[PDB]
Amino acid sequence: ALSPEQLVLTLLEAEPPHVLISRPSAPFTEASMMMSLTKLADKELVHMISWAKKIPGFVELSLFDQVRLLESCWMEVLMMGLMWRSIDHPGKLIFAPDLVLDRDEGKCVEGILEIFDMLLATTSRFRELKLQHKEYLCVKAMILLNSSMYDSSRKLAHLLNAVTDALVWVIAKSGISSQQQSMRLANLLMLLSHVRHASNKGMEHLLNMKCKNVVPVYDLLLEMLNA
Amino acid sequence: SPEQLVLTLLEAEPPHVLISRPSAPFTEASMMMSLTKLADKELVHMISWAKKIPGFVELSLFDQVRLLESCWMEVLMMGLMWRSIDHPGKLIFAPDLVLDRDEGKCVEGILEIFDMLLATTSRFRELKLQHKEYLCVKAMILLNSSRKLAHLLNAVTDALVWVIAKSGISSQQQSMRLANLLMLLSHVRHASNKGMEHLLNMKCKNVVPVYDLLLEMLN
Amino acid sequence: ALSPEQLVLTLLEAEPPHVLISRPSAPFTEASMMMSLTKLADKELVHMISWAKKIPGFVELSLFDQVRLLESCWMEVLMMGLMWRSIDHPGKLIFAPDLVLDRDEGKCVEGILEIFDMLLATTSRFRELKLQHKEYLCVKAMILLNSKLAHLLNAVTDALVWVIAKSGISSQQQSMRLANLLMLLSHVRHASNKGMEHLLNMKCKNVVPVYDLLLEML
Amino acid sequence: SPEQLVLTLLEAEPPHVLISRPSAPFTEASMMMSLTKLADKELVHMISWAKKIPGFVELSLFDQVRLLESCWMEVLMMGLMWRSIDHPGKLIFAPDLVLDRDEGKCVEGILEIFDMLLATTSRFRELKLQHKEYLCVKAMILLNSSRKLAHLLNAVTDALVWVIAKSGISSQQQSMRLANLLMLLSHVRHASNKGMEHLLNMKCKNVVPVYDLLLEMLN
Amino acid sequence: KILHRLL
Amino acid sequence: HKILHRLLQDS
Amino acid sequence: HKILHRLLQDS
Amino acid sequence: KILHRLLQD
Ligand SMILES: C[C@]12CC[C@H]3[C@@H](CC=C4C[C@@H](O)CC[C@@]43C)[C@@H]1CC[C@@H]2O
Ligand SMILES: C[C@]12CC[C@H]3[C@@H](CC=C4C[C@@H](O)CC[C@@]43C)[C@@H]1CC[C@@H]2O
Ligand SMILES: C[C@]12CC[C@H]3[C@@H](CC=C4C[C@@H](O)CC[C@@]43C)[C@@H]1CC[C@@H]2O
Ligand SMILES: C[C@]12CC[C@H]3[C@@H](CC=C4C[C@@H](O)CC[C@@]43C)[C@@H]1CC[C@@H]2O
Repeated sequence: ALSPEQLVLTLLEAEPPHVLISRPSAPFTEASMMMSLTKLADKELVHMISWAKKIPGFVELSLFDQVRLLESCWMEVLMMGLMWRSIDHPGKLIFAPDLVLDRDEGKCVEGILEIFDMLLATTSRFRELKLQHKEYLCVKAMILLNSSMYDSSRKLAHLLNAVTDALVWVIAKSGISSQQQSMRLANLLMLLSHVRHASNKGMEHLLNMKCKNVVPVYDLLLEMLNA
Repeated sequence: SPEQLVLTLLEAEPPHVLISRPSAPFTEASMMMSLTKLADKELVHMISWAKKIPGFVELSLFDQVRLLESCWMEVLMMGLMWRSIDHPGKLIFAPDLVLDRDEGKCVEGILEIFDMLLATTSRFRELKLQHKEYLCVKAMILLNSSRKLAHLLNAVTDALVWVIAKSGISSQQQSMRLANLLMLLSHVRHASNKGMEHLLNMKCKNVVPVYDLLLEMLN
Repeated sequence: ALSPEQLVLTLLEAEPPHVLISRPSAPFTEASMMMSLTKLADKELVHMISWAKKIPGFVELSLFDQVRLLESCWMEVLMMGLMWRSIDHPGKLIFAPDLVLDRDEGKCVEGILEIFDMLLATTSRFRELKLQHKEYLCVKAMILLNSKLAHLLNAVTDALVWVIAKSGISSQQQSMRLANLLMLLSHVRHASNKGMEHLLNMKCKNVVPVYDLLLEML
Repeated sequence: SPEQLVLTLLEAEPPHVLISRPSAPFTEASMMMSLTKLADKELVHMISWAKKIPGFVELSLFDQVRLLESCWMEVLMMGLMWRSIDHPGKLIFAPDLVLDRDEGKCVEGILEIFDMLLATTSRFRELKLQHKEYLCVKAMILLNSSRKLAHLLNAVTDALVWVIAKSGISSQQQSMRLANLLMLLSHVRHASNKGMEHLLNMKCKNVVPVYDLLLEMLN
Repeated sequence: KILHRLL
Repeated sequence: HKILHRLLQDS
Repeated sequence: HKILHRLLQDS
Repeated sequence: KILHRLLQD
């Protein structure tokens, strides 16, 4: 077993890489922006699985539980990563080092602007809360472990409580009062509902783009998109 | 004030809407009418409950309608789960409208949502959700759906932490309990989105006559 | 077969992701700075294999060729990527988005300070030349193939020429820019040689515990 | 000036150093003995050759020694490869000191450097490296060995293009040849680094004595 | 109109 | 789930 | 050469 | 030393 700080350090060293994606030479259209975002999401999915496999005890879960968790979480984790990358650039969404989308740029894709304003809104809240790096690591691991409600069951609840105690430990290290610690903890996990909402809306939006044949989902992204 | 805020939410609690089963067996449109008629009746009492929340009437009018726009299905499902917290495998839709899980095999798609509602109820029950806790959380759903609002959501958060501390449990366990309770907001929001997707296709496929508040809220 | 455009575009869509590494909590010690760099290199090496397999024709070679090329080039490609990330930040090496080391921070590891000034010098030369992102793609692929192979290495060279031709400068300046970029390869190979001697020395003294794929490339 | 620069390069070509093969078969100490004496004598003429580079003396004393320190192994190996271009399988260290590759087994670890010198020699053989192309490339080495030196290196570069342009091949083949040649510079650099790694090792193992110019540069 | 009146 | 299962079982 | 051979033969 | 005089020419 691991200590709360050891779990945090383990999460740190498991951090997935920043997938590089460049803007097309031609100005953005609906078909090409959806192409860029899905290509980015399809590449990030690969690194996410290796990230989840490095969370302590995750591979001890049954294969059914590992699969079910990643299907439910993948859009949330990806959205939470995009938001951490964008936390210091208000008005911009840092999808990739060379793919910085200004808010008004989403007008070319049908209906993506609402999800852009959602992602930016929650990012600004994480910004005003001054989300620390170690808190972001716990929050991301909590997103995966808290995604679906349904021996491997006992390990899952132990897994969620360990990350939660790690987050409580990280907040306790900050030195603020015990009442400020409870308030900070509450303010952080209240945004989990906003992230799940952005995930639900983005999930529905991408399913329409795939249904209208606007974007071609391929391999990993296609496998997850089913359901 | 946490003590004073807890009581105010207690006295602001809505009544219990009454409804019964169609004598003819449930069909993919009779159950749709029963739950939409219930929701319509619940919606009227929810606005009265919202206005009784301290500071809600002091908010802007556009801020009020916006909060009820995104929270009303979360609040309705949250009250339903609390009504069903002591009844495994059942959903206390009304004191006389008590359905089982397999009844959801009727209307198309409602079987998937019932399982989410039952599983969230299961989680709330294993945590032994207390009455004063459920009052603070349900108020959090409304105030956390989308300046004076930040004063309300904060103070309500002090109330839930105050209530949690009333149990006299370890400080680490109080943080763990608070985290486990607020972690379920994401599941209440999820079922709310999936339900909003369901009721929308029931009106488009013409299976539910939506009227009055519910038709205005579904818009 | 591919055109210079499609070759450059395939190299663009094969770019490896940026590995994330953080500065340790404690101040940097010689063993800790060596730990951060070797961990960074070990992770980057996994994605380089995926990048190298995407170079058109690379998977067609014999296995021993694909191995031998990666054994001889892997360091040069890592420092070349590092210098591209550091091209706009003089006096700094952007090892990772959260691992930005000033030059004088190398004075903690014995021997590394001379190697840091080499990369910073070569970075400045690439910055004074205003190296283009499309040229950098061809150069990295050429570093791999200059460690059927003559055809693939000619195809990437053809693409780099095609990129320089698309800038519109005079035909002399195209031959001049080509030569200027090609000569910095020697300084990159030099940095790789001097950098490899430092790592193997650090390894035999057991200063840094290297592991797995970084161990196997040594 | 291109045509004038290439002419000045030829006029500055160093004389051949006269060294002979020992009567007894090569031993590890006797092979290193001959190669180190040969390099010592070659180092004296190179300094004279470098001082004849148009504008080398203009560089500062620090830039002068730094260019010669960092490049002197590259230029000697470049000269050796030039003498062995028309003779496969052998390294023409000197008119009488002609060494086949298999003789490198006399010294531990020199074979790997010998095969590197020969492999790159064969590539220059395949490209049909013209004489005047070798004069340019050899001067680019030392200039590219890390303001005044910049334009200096710029002139030798323009000259190499003129020697390639005089061949009459296509403009696309001009860029191809210019790229094939300059890419082999990194192979000359690689050979020099491994060769220095061997000579310091050979000196530190006390296998060969090093003095005068060779010891000065090696330190 | 209904929700605006009920508030 | 061919790809997801394979990526979960390897190293 | 354990990992390299494995990495060169996967996706 | 020697390289200083050899260049002193
Ligand atoms: C899912 C969409 C494409 C993929 C986008 C998502 C918004 C944010 C992100 C996070 C980024 O890391 C990957 C792409 C991803 C996941 C978009 C919302 C609508 C569109 O369909
Ligand atoms: C909205 C649906 C009818 C109304 C149902 C909802 C599930 C839960 C609740 C809460 C209860 O208080 C009123 C009915 C209400 C709001 C159902 C999900 C699918 C169906 O469309
Ligand atoms: C090789 C050294 C460790 C690895 C370092 C190298 C300097 C530059 C880079 C490139 C970067 O992408 C990974 C680390 C890497 C490859 C260092 C120089 C001295 C030390 O031995
Ligand atoms: C440097 C070594 C001794 C000197 C050798 C070098 C191989 C090639 C050459 C060029 C020739 O002109 C002089 C000897 C010189 C410079 C050898 C490689 C291993 C040994 O240490």
